[PDB]
Amino acid sequence: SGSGQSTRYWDCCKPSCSWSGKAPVNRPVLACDANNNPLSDASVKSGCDGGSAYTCANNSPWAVNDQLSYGFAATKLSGGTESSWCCACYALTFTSGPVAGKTLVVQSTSTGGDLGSNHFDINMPGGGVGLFDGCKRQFGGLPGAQYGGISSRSQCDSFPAALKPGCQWRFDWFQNADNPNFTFKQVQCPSELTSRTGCKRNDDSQFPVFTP
Repeated sequence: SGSGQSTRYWDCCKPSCSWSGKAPVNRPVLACDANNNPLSDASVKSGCDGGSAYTCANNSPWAVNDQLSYGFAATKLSGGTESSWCCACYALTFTSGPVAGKTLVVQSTSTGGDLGSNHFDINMPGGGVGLFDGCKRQFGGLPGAQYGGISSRSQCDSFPAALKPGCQWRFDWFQNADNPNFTFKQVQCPSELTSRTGCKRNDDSQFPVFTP
């Protein structure tokens, strides 16, 4: 459905698609308590608003081969609304930086800030908390700059264990790419992603199957 710019983030906040009535889905994205246990109760208040609900650690990216990874993102799309992108999946093909040519299929779990025509803020632990430091409340905070997060792969060594794979993915398969550009198209969600969030759009079948 177009081209866009990526950034990186992990702020630990309850994802905005974890709330009820936001999109036509079977159920909202599962958030987690501070100890990474899934919350079936979608009314729990976000740890970024004085509450106790956080992003589940399984909202992390991973590689299945040197060409293809799966992950999650906050999206802000031209012509769209939360009701059209929450729990939708998109295949991104990177067009710049060291990852140019690689493919990342993400599910949207949240609404991102406006940046360019179709911003994808890609989840990766240690990518930066930005404006809301929920990770401070969840477990005392993550190292790293407010925007961009950590700068060395060793800094992943002190993360909560469940956050270390996604932290290291950023330096391994993602090659520490700094805000690469991409083209993207909406696709049916691989079960790899909807099994983690539990959230599947009623219109999922309206879009093409992803072929690796």
